Amino acid sequence: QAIKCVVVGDGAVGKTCLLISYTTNAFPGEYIPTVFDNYSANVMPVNLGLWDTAGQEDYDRLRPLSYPQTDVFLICFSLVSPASFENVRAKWYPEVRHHCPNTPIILVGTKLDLRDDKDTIEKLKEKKLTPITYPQGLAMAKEIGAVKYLECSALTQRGLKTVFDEAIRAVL
Ligand SMILES: Nc1nc2c(ncn2[C@@H]2O[C@H](COP(=O)(O)OP(=O)(O)O)[C@@H](O)[C@H]2O)c(=O)[nH]1
Ligand SMILES: [Mg+2]
Repeated sequence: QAIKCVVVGDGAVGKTCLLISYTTNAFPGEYIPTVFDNYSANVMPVNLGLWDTAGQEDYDRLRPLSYPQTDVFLICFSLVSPASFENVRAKWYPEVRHHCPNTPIILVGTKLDLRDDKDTIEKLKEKKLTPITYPQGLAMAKEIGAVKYLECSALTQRGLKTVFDEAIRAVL
């Protein structure tokens, strides 16, 4: 069987690194491929088709062309970017539900390894911000009726497997 999963969220939340680290078992490091592509993993036996998107505003009109026949969406935000997190409810949930009113959503917080990073915490403090905590993410997930809320690091592959196992379980 074949499942189509689309991954959405602001530019730089780690969407492409999440897909390559998951399917490669390696953080692409300093050269992240720039061609927006679709990837695939066979897991048990299911084929998970993983569609990357261009999350920048410039692509607002073209991006939804990859949405038809999506089985499940990953809405990604960076745990160390409250602006990407606010955009879950400002932008991504309304956009996904406008085109796909009944497709299940999974809310994914990314870059978990930076949550307890001194240098990241300090830079956010000077804008009077703090990383998104687990209770905050879970609250957002039930606000938007996400079937599940998960946190992961593409860099350390902590939590990464569960994201896509849960994506498959939202289908089937
Ligand atoms: N520290 C850390 N950085 C990450 C992680 N995932 C992605 N990044 C970085 O965040 C930036 C954008 O990642 P990318 O996957 O291109 O984001 P996209 O625009 O959402 O596809 C790059 O500088 C990556 O090195 C992570 O789990 N931890
Ligand atoms: Mg990308």
